[PDB]
Amino acid sequence: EVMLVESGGGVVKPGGSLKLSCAASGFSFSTYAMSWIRQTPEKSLEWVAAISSGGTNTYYPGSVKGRFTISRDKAMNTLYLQLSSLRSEDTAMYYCVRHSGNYVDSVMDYWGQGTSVTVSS
Amino acid sequence: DIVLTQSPATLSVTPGDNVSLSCRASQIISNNLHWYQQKSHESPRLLIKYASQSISGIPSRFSGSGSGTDFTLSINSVETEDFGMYFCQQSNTWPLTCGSGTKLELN
Amino acid sequence: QIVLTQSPAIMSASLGEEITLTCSVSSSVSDMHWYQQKSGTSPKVFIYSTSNLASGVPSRFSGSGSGTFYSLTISSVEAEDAAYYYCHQWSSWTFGGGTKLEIK
Amino acid sequence: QIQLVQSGPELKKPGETVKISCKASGYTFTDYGLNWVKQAPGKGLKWMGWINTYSGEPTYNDEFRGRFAFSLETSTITAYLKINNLKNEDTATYFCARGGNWDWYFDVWGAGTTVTVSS
Amino acid sequence: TNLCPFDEVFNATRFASVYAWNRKRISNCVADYSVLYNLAPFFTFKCYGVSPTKLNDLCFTNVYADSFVIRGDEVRQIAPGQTGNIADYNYKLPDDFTGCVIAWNSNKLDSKVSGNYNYLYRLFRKSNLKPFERDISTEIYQAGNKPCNGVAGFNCYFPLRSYSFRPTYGVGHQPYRVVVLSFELLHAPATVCG
Amino acid sequence: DIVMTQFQKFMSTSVGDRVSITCKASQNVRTAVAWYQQKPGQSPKAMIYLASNRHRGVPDRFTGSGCGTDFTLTISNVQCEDLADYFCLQHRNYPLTFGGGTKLEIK
Amino acid sequence: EVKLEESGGGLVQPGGSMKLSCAASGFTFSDAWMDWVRQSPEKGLEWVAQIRRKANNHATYYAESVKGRFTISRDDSKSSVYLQMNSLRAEDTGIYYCIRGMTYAMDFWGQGTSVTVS
Ligand SMILES: *[C@@H]1O[C@H](CO)[C@@H](O[C@@H]2O[C@H](CO)[C@@H](O[C@@H]3O[C@H](CO)[C@@H](O)[C@H](O)[C@@H]3O)[C@H](O)[C@H]2NC(C)=O)[C@H](O)[C@H]1NC(C)=O
Repeated sequence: EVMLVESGGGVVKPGGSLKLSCAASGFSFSTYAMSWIRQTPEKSLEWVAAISSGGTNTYYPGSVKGRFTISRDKAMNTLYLQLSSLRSEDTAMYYCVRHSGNYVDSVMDYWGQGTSVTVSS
Repeated sequence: DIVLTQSPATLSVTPGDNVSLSCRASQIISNNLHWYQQKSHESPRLLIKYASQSISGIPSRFSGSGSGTDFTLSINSVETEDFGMYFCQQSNTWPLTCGSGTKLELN
Repeated sequence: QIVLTQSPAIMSASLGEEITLTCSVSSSVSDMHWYQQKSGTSPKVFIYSTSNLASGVPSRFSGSGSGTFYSLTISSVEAEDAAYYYCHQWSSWTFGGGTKLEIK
Repeated sequence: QIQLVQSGPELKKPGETVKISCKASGYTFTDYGLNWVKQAPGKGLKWMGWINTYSGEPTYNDEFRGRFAFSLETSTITAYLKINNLKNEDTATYFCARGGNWDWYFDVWGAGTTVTVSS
Repeated sequence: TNLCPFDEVFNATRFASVYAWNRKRISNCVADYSVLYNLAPFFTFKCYGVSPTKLNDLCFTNVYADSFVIRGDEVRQIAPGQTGNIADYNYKLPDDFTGCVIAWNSNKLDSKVSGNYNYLYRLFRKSNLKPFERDISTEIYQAGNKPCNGVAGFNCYFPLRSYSFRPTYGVGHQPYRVVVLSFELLHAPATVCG
Repeated sequence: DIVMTQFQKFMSTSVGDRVSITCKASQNVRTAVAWYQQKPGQSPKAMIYLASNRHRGVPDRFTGSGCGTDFTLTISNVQCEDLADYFCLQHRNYPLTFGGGTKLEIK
Repeated sequence: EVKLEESGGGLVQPGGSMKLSCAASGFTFSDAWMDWVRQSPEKGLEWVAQIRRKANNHATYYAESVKGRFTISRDDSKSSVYLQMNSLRAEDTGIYYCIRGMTYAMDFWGQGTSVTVS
């Protein structure tokens, strides 16, 4: 079995920083690329971050680069994405998503329940 | 890396001459060498890009020659204002590295 | 720059209709995946490399095509397929707008 | 008017961290790189490595692999060379030069930061 | 003990475009494949004809090594059998190939924020490519009864469209450098062995 | 001048069949043949340019080939909305003309 | 995205004149072989005229059935293509489409104008 439950998101005023986390359970972690996919309330997915298998390559789109630093831990079998310098365009549900190969080339197989980050007040 | 032997490192020349430099490489660097000068405690300036072509701002008398691996910087009619040390910095493979300095004084 | 459009966003099917979900690409890409999002849950995978099927789905979805057109064809839809169907290829940074498959 | 101003001289102790600014002025910042080159007194130049100004990812030399870090912020146009654990034999002069992403000739330079460490 | 120059072809600055792919002939080696194996970020490291782990004690006679720059999606087409835009008109492998196909992700190195239009690819040819054959024929397709003397327009089309490579495109349209090693065994005493 | 003969103004097929829309020319045109469809009540589109390749944004059921003096277009697994008029066009010499038309209807 | 606009659905007595415009958007106007065709139910589809690229001196070609009676002129400043026709008869009746380019890629078409004669 493969499951992913995520934790760490909430509400933050504009200009704040947060640290979303992703708990993995059931597969070998060190041979599969993982990436985050967000869903704005207009219900339209997009990429926000993408890491490779060995943790050396990181990719972010041109809208959010330099303020989202994805990471990937080995010793405790977890995964981190930490946010910084939020505008009011990043209010979305954020899924932790596992690919199928050692790169981001493969298809997105197993997803998590996701965390709800809505910038407010 | 690409070690760039600059010999000779100094020149004891007089004004009003035609002087030749040398930046001989080790691996083949097909016209991807640039040349620099640096005076007494300043920042270096650009002289010629891609080993033969000149840039505005410097005088037009500066001329870059040589291709393949052998590169000589020939400047004629040398006057007073060109005291300093002259560099060559390649660009072909990695990491980029510069020569050990060729200094130019005046008799 | 890759922009992936789906045509249209809401599609009508009855229990015994055959239906086609289109996903056109601006430039030429090799493959094109698909995902299904029922509301309240997370999306899962259906079709990878335009022709295979995911583990656990029935044999009523099959896609084909190449170049700048990819189409998902349902032969006989039933009551389980009322959700959003996102198309996405590796080379976009974004997804399709996603078609909804509302039942007639 | 296209120049690259820097910080002033520094005077540190062996073990302190040091920070050198390199502010750009006049040209579009995301159209080039910022190659960082160290000139010791009495030696030639050494290309320590560059930084893409749009992304933010460094690429160091194999000589200066650890013990250095090219950070970057684009709110105020500035690159940094952030040494941790300064040593004795790197008493030098640190430039910053704008070499392109397709050319690699350092044409527009800066005046020069000097970090002489002592006791 | 002359280690043969993989360094002249791996960590180089300006790889040529795919329509004119440079072909370095490596020979008289003591080739050390332990220097390129220790790398995480290789997108593909597929080999054919030889298992990639034990490349040391397999003596060849010539080791050709090519290089170009393509999109991230079209690294699929550098493979024996697949056809499309790159393996039909730019760089075709035969289906008895005995080498390895190595890629990268060079978006930091080969793409400025504006249009980097220095890489070209071929759009058509009158016939498909013979395996390992390069054409630098930059002559306009005439395609009509009128001769149009080398200026394009209606009914006269240019055969090289340009890559763009902006870093806001995608992980599949930012440029991926590709080096193709090719091993061969033509009937001569051994030359390349580590 | 260069005229095109479209000798089947009505081709009759249903869903899942294979259709072959035809277009006969006057003399030998090399590859300079275009292929247009026209949904009823709108402006036409480009199905095939230069008689070999297909356009960016049309499916892979619309495919066609041929060289010489005769040309045709093949539709595989025709769906419920590929129901339109079809025209071929030559552009060898500057007297240009289309075909005549071809109307499909499902039985 | 690229869209084309056209105007002048008109009725003229036989022996008049008619000039119509084509404003474009979304693409580089200075390099495009913007052409013109005609739809009529008696004729199928005919080809009318052409004005070619900027680099080829705005090379002009017409159909031989309307030689002299017509003219074309583009202008890259206002992103427009004008086609003027004079002294028409009942032959030139029908919808005139407005083309971005024929017989290559970027083959976007307009929507036609209901041009008729009395
Ligand atoms: C192309 O150039 C890069 C430099 O930008 C080369 O990468 C570096 O190569 C050196 C020599 O192979 C590596 O140094 C070695 O490191 C090991 C520990 O990893 C050490 O035990 C050795 O004594 C030696 O110092 C260095 O690690 C490596 N750096 C990186 C970031 O890869 C690269 O090797 C060149 N390409 C080829 C094919 O040689």
